[PDB]
Amino acid sequence: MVVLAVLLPVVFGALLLLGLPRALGVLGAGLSFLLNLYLFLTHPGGVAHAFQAPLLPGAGVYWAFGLDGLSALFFLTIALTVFLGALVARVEGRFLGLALLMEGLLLGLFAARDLLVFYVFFEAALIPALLMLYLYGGEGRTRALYTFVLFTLVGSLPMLAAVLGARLLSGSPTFLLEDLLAHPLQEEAAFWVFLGFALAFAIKTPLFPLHAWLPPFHQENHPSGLADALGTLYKVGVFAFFRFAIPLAPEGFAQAQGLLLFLAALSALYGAWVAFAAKDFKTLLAYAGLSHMGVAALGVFSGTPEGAMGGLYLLAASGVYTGGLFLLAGRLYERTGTLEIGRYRGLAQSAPGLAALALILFLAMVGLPGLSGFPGEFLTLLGAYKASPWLAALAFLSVIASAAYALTAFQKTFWEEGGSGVKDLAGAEWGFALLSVLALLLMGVFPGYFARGLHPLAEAFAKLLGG
Amino acid sequence: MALLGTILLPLLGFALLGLFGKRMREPLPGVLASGLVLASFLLGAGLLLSGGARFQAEWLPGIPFSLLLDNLSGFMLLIVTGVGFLIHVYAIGYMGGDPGYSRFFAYFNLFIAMMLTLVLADSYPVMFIGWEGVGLASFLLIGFWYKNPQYADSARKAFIVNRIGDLGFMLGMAILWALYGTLSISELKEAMEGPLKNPDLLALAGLLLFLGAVGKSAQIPLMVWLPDAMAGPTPVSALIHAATMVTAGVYLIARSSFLYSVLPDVSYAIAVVGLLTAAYGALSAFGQTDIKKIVAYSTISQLGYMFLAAGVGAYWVALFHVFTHAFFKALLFLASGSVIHALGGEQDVRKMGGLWKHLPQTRWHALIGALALGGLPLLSGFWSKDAILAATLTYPFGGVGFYVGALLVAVLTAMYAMRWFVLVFLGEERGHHHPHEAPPVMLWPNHLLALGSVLAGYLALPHPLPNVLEPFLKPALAEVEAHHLSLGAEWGLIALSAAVALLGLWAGFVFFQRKVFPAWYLAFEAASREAFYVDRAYNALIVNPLKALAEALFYGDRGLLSGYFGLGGAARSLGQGLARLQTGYLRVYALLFVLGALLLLGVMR
Repeated sequence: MVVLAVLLPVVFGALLLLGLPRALGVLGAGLSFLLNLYLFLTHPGGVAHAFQAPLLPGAGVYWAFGLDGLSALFFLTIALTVFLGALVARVEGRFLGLALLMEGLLLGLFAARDLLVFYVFFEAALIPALLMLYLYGGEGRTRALYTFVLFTLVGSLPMLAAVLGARLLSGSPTFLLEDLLAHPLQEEAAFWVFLGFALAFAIKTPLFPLHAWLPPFHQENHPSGLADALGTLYKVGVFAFFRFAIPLAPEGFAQAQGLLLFLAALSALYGAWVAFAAKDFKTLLAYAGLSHMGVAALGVFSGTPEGAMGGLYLLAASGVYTGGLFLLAGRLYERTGTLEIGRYRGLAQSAPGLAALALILFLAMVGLPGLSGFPGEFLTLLGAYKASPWLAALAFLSVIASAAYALTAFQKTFWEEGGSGVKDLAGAEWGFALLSVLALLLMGVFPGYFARGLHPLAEAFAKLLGG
Repeated sequence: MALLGTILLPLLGFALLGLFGKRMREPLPGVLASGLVLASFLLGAGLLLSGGARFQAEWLPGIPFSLLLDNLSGFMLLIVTGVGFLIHVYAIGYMGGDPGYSRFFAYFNLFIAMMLTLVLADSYPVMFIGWEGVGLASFLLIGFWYKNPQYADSARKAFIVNRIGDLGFMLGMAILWALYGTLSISELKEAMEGPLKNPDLLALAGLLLFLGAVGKSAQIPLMVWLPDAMAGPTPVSALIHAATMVTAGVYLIARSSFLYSVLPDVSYAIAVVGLLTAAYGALSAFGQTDIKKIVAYSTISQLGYMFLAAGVGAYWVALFHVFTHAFFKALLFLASGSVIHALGGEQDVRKMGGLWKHLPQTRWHALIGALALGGLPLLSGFWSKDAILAATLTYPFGGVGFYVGALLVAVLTAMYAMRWFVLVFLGEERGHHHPHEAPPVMLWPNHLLALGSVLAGYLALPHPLPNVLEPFLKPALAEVEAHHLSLGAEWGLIALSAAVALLGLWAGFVFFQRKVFPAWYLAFEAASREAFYVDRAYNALIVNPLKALAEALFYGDRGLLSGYFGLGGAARSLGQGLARLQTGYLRVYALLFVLGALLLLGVMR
């Protein structure tokens, strides 16, 4: 059941960390992928594989798991992304085990059906990221680590008082999301609880003032960027907002909605814009991820089941293709020796299919119709225009700068006059490219099939913002 | 279900030529491309003869995948597929010994499939899908020869402008989703008839749709991206400027004719923008010393003509001009491409001249083209331009100044077309061309193109003669009509237009054989060569300041991170002050202890 798929990446990452060899972690990530896909298929509903086990009888904490329509596809998304990061990595430092561990942790996080277990996994995911950051690369590693970690922790620790208030002040017997939603909070207490939720959920989104950790995190990881991909999969802020924060304390979100929509708009614009000014792949992708998270947050904050489903879908798919771009940058580093955008321009003629792969990925990033980004982007546009048309329009001065920075980077890396010549492709990179393009094309052409579980959750939690 | 194959064929072909592609001999990719284009043209014409087609499949909730093939959709489909097959054959000819044959014809198949997705759509989101696909294929083909930086930034600018227009499109679509909730053009028109609501919001949505159409068809201000498409190979420039990627602007209005027909201010604005685009494209045309640019500016001028027609409400007339233009401009471009394949890519005007006798069938092609553009009294270009001139007065919104404006623009189109032909084929000799000037499979489809350019013509003729195109176009869409008409005086106007076109042809002939170019004309020709200094002001206050603002925001983010560091250091400083609180003297420790204890005892109350 669910717990088996949740735990499989954890045990495989352990067997890569202590045990040998590196190669087994690739097929371990593949098995996680297959089981998560099997759970994604034949999925009856949220309860699909319900799991309830005693953890803290006296305190009221139980292991609560199950695949929603949200949990199912997020399982599949993370399994796939980490499987790519396992096969193509070329890090092979024996911290691919750390990567698989973080995968299993993210799976449990999404499978969390109770607030305290959700919180526990949210805080636990910090350790692998910090390690694969610290000991496997980076010179400003220690300071980037302190920045990212201290930001996450200062945001998170008050959210423990927020969840304690959400359970106690509502008279909820346990931390189960079912019970917590069955006991809603009143005005000027749900206010403080939603504020305590929104601090952590915005700093982990990230939004405009709180994104200052994202470039330092992305730069100083292992140059292959497996740690960077897994950190981009760690941007669950939108999922937490939609699932827990707003449904648990909508009264505060009612006042904060204008501010949140505005922040999301400015984040999207600022990220897509500064990404142009970015001179390196890590910073560029950091600001790109900031812009995408801004759009997703806008979609969720608009209410508007359209915008909400758009935000969630955009979140999953942006995690996917951003991790792919990270692994691609890491492989080009392993073969060349630099992450600079200006140098080594001749790539297009020397690289037969890396040009086409990076182009596919950047097009999926800039939100081109037919690829994964556009469905979520358009639903978010609709919902944001519904909620605040002005903020929707401001947020969507983003496609321009997106296409700008993406085409600029692609051209100056590949198209121009031939240099020395570059290695063509690795055998693992071949499967990486094929599967990445396959997933991107499927999620772009059939956003109907996927997110079918997302539509009921979106419309229900958007109508929750009504009377 | 069968309708999907029309798109799928030059997608499977694109996939073959992209993936394997180079596993084939040199002609085979182009042959496959042209054969798929032909056996898609045929299988779509069979469906059109079967009365029409419809397709609906599951997609985004509330936004299904809806394809409608009607009279209006089939007209565009046949135009695109036929000209695409002709330019495919011409590209099989023109591309030789050049690496990336596979890439070129895969991109061609992709372009064809994307344009089909655009035109065959019952939903504005599917229209937008086709829009961005055509923009991407245009970027790719313009940047086909990547080893040159010049022919990459061109495509970059093209796609950036295109995505600006596409963002306007998206905003209009979000408006016509917040308003109605259908976003399927059919049910949206049926929901837009009757008591319209929020007229400000409706006019705004129509204005955003027009904003997208402007970027796509290279109207003002977003015109600037079209000329640099000369960077792309000549058959690419032909397909972009004649049959695709610009016609979509007029098609959006003709499909939204129900929306624009109830937007008088918006339709008047469309007419004004079309007039200005024609005037600019004509004025800045002849000064250009490159054949590619001097033809691209004529493209801009003629697209302005079409947009004026569709703006005054003359949707079928705009489509008539689209038809004639797609013929004769493809003729022009393929003629120019054969010319520069004869001169080894010289691609200049002042380096040309006296190609009349040496070039068989190319003087004929270029002359047929120049005359169709100038409006030869019995030619498709003449019929279309003058049907526009008549629809100006006949259709609503007055057309008073627009008539004389379009007449002067026709004069200028005659003049610069004659400048093109004169400076290219007549009145000196320069350069070298030994072996091979005329190839078989370039001029053979160009022969048919000249044929079609000549004989497009009489499908739409003033009402004594049969207007076949109008009853074909009116019923499927552009339903709402309010047009007056006259006789006797309308034919006097036709005579005035024909005589003025002849006078403009001979005026360009003499002026551009002259080479005298008096004082003011030299300045004018230089200004037209420099496109009237538009990019200079675009990069002065817009592009470079946006770059500087991006850098400024980056530095601002850096400083924000530094302030976060400052906060951490303030915390540390406080911590070391509290550690300095412990000096190490026992008397100090005991005093602080007694102090804290008294503080607690006071707090207890």
